[PDB]
Amino acid sequence: RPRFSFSIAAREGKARTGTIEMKRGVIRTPAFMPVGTATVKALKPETVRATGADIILGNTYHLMLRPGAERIAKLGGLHSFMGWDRPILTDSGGYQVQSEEGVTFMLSPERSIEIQHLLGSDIVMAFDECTPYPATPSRAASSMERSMRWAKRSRDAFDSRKEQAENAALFGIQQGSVFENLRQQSADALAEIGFDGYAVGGLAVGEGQDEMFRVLDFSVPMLPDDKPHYLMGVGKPDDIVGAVERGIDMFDCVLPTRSGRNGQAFTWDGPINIRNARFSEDLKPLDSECHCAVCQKWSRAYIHHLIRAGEILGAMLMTEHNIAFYQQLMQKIRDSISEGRFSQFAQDFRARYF
Amino acid sequence: RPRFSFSIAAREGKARTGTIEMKRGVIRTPAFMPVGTATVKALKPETVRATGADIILGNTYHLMLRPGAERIAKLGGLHSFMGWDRPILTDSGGYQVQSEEGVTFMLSPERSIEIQHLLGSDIVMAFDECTPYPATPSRAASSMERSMRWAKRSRDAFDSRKEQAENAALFGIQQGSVFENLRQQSADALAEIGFDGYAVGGLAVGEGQDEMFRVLDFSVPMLPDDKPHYLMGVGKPDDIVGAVERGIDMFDCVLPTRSGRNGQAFTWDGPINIRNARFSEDLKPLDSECHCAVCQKWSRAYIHHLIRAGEILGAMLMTEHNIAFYQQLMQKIRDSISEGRFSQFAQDFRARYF
Ligand SMILES: O=c1[nH]cnc2c(CCNCC3CCCCC3)c3[nH]c(NCc4cccs4)nc3cc12
Ligand SMILES: O=c1[nH]cnc2c(CCNCC3CCCCC3)c3[nH]c(NCc4cccs4)nc3cc12
Ligand SMILES: [Zn+2]
Ligand SMILES: [Zn+2]
Repeated sequence: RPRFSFSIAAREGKARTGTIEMKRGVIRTPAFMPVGTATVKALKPETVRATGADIILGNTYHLMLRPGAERIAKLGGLHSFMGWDRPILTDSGGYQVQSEEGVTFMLSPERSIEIQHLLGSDIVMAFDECTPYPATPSRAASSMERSMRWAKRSRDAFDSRKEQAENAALFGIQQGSVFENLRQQSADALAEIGFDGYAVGGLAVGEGQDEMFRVLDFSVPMLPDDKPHYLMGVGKPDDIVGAVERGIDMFDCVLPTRSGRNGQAFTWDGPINIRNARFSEDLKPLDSECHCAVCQKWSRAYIHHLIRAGEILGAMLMTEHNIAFYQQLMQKIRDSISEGRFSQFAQDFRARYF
Repeated sequence: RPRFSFSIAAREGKARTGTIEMKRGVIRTPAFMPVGTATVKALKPETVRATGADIILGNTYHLMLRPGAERIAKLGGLHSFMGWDRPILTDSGGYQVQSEEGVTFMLSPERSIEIQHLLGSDIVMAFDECTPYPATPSRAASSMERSMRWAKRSRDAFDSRKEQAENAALFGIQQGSVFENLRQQSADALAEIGFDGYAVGGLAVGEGQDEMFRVLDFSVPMLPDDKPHYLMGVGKPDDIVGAVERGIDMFDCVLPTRSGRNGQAFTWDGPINIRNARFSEDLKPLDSECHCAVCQKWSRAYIHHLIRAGEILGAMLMTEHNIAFYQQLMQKIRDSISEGRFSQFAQDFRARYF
């Protein structure tokens, strides 16, 4: 397999479906990347794979604090440490964490790229600043411009490390808040540097779905068509569907994991909160169509009891179902685009989910 | 399969190995019964089975509080609820929880037997009082005598319920603290009532291993030889080995589960506390010989990090290993008795473990 190859197999409107080939595996797009600490909280890596995940997001910020990037490198890298042998996309650390050098809390672009190398990342994110929302045109500009300088520094750091350059991929991140002109400048700067993939940053930060979609409408076409498009931090099932309708290929969110241990279960009829008394004697599975192991074997009533009781097994089961649900959503999206019926799928999905 | 059949296949001294056949499965003896809430905290039932468990102990006291025995019955019984289709031994509720009728906190022998029926227990424990330690001869006597009256009430309650009598088994529990004469009176009273199996109660309550063993030395021979002998609440690996040397066939303890999530891992070289700094870069498995999935796939260093970080996956992995370790200990015990080399196994085990 190559270091990195993105191929688009089918299209519908702005939506695309295809594959990213990398040395550690193939990634089906549009892709949902479960987020970890633990490939995913409360799941073994084999269970994460069983749900259909092709790639996971590695939480750099946590790992760089403990056990430490250098320690993980000494122990053989994050894949070996965790027991996940497929691709890992690492975050830069820069959302969870100010000067032109970087952020003191020193995390600079060079140190971020180095930490991602030490973990053994397959897809490395450039170090940026997620501009707060709302932002004035001035602040958004200043922020975006710094991020583009940091993007160039990221590129050079990555390229100056042979083993990283030969075996990993590097994504750049577009900024510019909600302003079309800044989004364009950013896209232009990133394409001049050149990356393997392009993220849309600076969204899912308080603006709401209507505004997020409006910005996606003009921002995604600015990115190179022939490279994957990653929407950072998104999101709820309806947000994913709409983003795919606007040309996004990749997603990450802590929602399924977070919400799960919370008691929220995703279903094709919308989310349910399994702690509700209404479920205490409900023998149906979390969702009537879901193919996951949890829906094959346990009832709402059981999981209701476990979550109310604060049982670890409740978190395990809720998380496995919710990650499986997201994977099934991505599979339905891929299949519908492949078959030229994604517009209809989006309409049917929303009709029932809401 | 029969309702209940205990067969002894081999002996060595007072140690025995054999099988209990029941409608839901076969139980290899000497047996370790993992304890639940969740067949075992942090494990799916398939994982519990994978470790080698033939039977689990169902925590009646917790379940009778929530979700409630009647609710579990309405939902199809504990096996269906939990997803464990093999035998379950239910506790009476009476240790975790005073008049001749029962205990108010009303839990009486009749209500205990009824709750165990409602859960769908395979092996039902008579309702007793675990006499506190130390106890004066008077108090121990009075306590034991009440327990024997409660044993008779338990027997009658069980027998008056056709479906329970035909499909489950009933164990009586010997009391009498550390006094040989009271232990004998108790054994005599239980054998007159007649049970399918006999537990040694009133130990592992502060007396220490030397005294526990001294009491076992005279108490177990008082019980019918042809029925299984259950030592309640025991225990640490060395306690299990010594108890088997004294004729015990069955054990339960929360130690492997409890200790595990605590950071204590059992090994053939003794227990280790995986949170110790000494393990932070140790790439060996928890134990060098253990056949469990955890020791096949993850390092000490990884599990060290997970437990220090408070990760659920740390509890999952520690628990699976520790329950597997106990099952491997019971298998080694069974095999060594079957081969007439259990005395040597006990000596070799202790030499290395200590
Ligand atoms: O411009 C951005 N640059 C870089 N990272 C961003 C992130 C982090 C994405 N996942 C982080 C994971 C790394 C591993 C640990 C867990 C997070 C974002 N997350 C969101 N929305 C999240 C939210 C959605 C709804 C409320 S907040 N917008 C984001 C924008 C950016
Ligand atoms: O005479 C007894 N009658 C009935 N139950 C007893 C129990 C409970 C055994 N497992 C309970 C499980 C039921 C499901 C929930 C979890 C417990 C005992 N546990 C101990 N030692 C425990 C201890 C060992 C070391 C310190 S305390 N001695 C016991 C003596 C008796
Ligand atoms: Zn499911
Ligand atoms: Zn092990």
